[PDB]
Amino acid sequence: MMFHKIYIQKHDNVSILFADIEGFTSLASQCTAQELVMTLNELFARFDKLAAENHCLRIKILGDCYYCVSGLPEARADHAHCCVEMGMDMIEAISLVREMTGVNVNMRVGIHSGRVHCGVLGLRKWQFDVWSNDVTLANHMEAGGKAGRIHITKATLSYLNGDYEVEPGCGGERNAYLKEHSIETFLIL
Amino acid sequence: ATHRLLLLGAGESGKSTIVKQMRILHVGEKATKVQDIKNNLKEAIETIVAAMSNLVPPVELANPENQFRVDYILSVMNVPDFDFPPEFYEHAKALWEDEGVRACYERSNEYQLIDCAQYFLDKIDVIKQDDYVPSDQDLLRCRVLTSGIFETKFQVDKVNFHMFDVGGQRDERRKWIQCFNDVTAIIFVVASSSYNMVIREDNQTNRLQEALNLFKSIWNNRWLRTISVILFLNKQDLLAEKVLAGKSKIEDYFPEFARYTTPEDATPEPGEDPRVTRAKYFIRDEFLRISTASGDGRHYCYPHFTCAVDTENIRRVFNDCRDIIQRMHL
Amino acid sequence: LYHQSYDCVCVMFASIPDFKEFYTESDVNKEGLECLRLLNEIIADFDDLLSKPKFSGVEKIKTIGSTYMAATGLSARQYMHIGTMVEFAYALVGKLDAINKHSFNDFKLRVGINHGPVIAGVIGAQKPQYDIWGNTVNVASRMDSTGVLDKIQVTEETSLILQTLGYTCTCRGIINVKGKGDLKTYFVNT
Ligand SMILES: Nc1nc2c(ncn2[C@@H]2O[C@H](COP(=O)(O)OP(=O)(O)OP(O)(O)=S)[C@@H](O)[C@H]2O)c(=O)[nH]1
Ligand SMILES: Nc1ncnc2c1ncn2[C@@H]1O[C@H](CO[P@@](=O)(S)OP(=O)(O)OP(=O)(O)O)[C@@H](O)[C@H]1O
Ligand SMILES: C=C[C@@]1(C)CC(=O)[C@]2(O)[C@@]3(C)[C@@H](O)CCC(C)(C)[C@@H]3[C@H](O)[C@H](OC(C)=O)[C@@]2(C)O1
Ligand SMILES: [Cl-]
Ligand SMILES: [Mg+2]
Ligand SMILES: [Mg+2]
Ligand SMILES: [Mn+2]
Repeated sequence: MMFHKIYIQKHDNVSILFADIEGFTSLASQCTAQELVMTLNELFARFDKLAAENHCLRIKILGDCYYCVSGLPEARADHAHCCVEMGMDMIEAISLVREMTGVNVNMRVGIHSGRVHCGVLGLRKWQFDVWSNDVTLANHMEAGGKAGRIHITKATLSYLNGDYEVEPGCGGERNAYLKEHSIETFLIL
Repeated sequence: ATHRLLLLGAGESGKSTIVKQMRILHVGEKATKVQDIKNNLKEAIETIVAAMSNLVPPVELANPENQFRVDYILSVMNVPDFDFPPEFYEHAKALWEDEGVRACYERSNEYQLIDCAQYFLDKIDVIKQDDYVPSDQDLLRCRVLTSGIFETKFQVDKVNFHMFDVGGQRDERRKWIQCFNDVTAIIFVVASSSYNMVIREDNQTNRLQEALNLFKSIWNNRWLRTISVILFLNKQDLLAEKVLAGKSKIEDYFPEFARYTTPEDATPEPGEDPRVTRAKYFIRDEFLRISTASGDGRHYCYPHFTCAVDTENIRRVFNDCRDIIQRMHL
Repeated sequence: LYHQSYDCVCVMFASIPDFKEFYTESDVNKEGLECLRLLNEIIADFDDLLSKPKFSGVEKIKTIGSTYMAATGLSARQYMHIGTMVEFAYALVGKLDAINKHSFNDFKLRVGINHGPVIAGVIGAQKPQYDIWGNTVNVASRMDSTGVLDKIQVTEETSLILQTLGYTCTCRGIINVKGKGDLKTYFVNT
């Protein structure tokens, strides 16, 4: 074969959640590199624990950006609710850390649902990941999200069956990608 | 059993015409195409007329009366929604019969002109009628640009084929990669009669030289080391017309021709002129010389003399291609 | 597991801006899979570069999207490791050029190199993934996100080190970086 064997597979009907810290670059300028990592370890350890409970598969950490998905690797119709419940636990956990530590950690949460490709790339140092426009969007929902609140798209709301009460997110006016692609956002109560 | 076929080659080499031929032979929308045929007719006339003054030496009209029609044509050149009034067809037809305009057509290799020019200009009366119904040869001659990848499915004797058409122009080539994986065979199309012309993209690089470079770049590609290529030396009709005319000499573009003589294993069509045979085969050997140099045993090259706008020829040639795919268990 | 601190590590963020544009989702390219196949090739040729003896000290940390991130100095007068990170950048460009000649593309690399003290180790609870943290990494990334195509953007302090080793630099001017503020950056001369 002329093309390296590719280790990727497609999966429809899944949910993606993104979480990022506010002014992280700014925060790293104050406390020592040693101390900062502890606050991050304290935070991301709890995060990973809650993930397994809520049936969410953690992907990877891009510095201060944490992301996991629901509906993988085995399909599930409860997927949307899982990610919503995930953020519920996350947002609360962030408060505890900020309270028991003193550091000003605040995070935005973004969710969207659709299809994704997943697997690994390259030869050296494999790390399970996901790729698709639906993932790119989920990432943009985090950018256009609100501190200490759960920002979701209309596609995610359709898989919620009307359990959680929502409100207009106006995500279009906060992020250019959301606007330019005609997206309707919502916020959790 | 399904065969995934990919069509490659430079821009305007006749790839889309091949896929069209598959539709006619193996696989309503005509009214939607009439608008396109009329554009080609307009595009052809405004191009010839606009180049008359920019050549060296410039070409002069045979009738001063026509200078007014020339002005008309240029006046409506860059108009968006052109409704094609009945005057337009009259003016078009008048210029087309002017010797000055016609002599400029002879030197059309000096600028950029579409291939369906002479065909459409010769039947303006037919197209002007509002009850005009495009013949099949009209649909084949119609030129339109390709931007993206188009999939065409069909069957021949209960056998499946998936044809992929792509744009040949430089900027449209970056999309080819999305077909390289799991392809049964490649069909490289070349404009055999474009030895005296230059590519649209820069107005300098020789058309055939671009064909040779692109082919060499395809043959020695890293993701197609075991992919056989069926070579379509297309536009054989125009090649002969040029060779016999005797105005534009091949050895004036490719000096190596002066040393080339017809092989002993050559198969000339009945009645075919020695000069035509020699030229058509010269071009074949230029492409083989490249394919012969490497890839030994891994993949093969199969030359074919083609004329895309000829359903008769295509039926015959594609039947020769179905054979290659089966003999080699592709 | 266990974490560890360092003094002189050289981080590098080599991105390919034009890829996001090239990525499409259609019925022919199999929902964007074909595109991801080419990316796989690119990452592959970048990964097999780590075998070259001259790059014995290079440590690929991971790939973010289509951004290749790696570092030198983790295995430790002595500044040559910084210069090596630059040498690795030129090599990636040689590899990306080859991909262009075969895919009929025009992909270009944007680099961001910086150096300083960082932390190394694993975090969380799920998987044993080695990663590095620190301000040095944050700034290195900015040196890429605000860079220019075909250029290697480096911070001021790095610029001096590279100059002592025999390299030449050019001031890019003062740019206001997110969270950092006014930083004076430089470009490497080839
Ligand atoms: N006389 C003649 N004209 C031909 C022949 N093959 C193609 N043509 C004409 O050449 C023109 C260009 O063909 P076309 O199929 O559009 O090119 P293409 O290779 O698809 O072009 P592109 O989309 O890559 S830009 C058309 O007008 C077509 O009818 C041939 O054998 N003889
Ligand atoms: N090991 C690592 N791997 C990847 N990226 C890392 C990293 N360590 C740090 N980073 C980078 O650290 C940076 C943090 O992200 P923002 O730039 S999102 O910082 P902000 O101030 O919080 O902005 P806000 O989101 O608007 O509030 C990114 O460049 C990460 O790649
Ligand atoms: C490779 C293609 C494509 C489109 C696939 C994709 O969804 C991404 O990988 C995400 C969004 C996605 O994988 C989630 C992580 C991260 C890091 C946020 C990616 C980057 O933004 C990629 O782009 C960059 C800029 O590297 C992007 C957008 O690239
Ligand atoms: Cl051609
Ligand atoms: Mg971040
Ligand atoms: Mg075409
Ligand atoms: Mn952040």
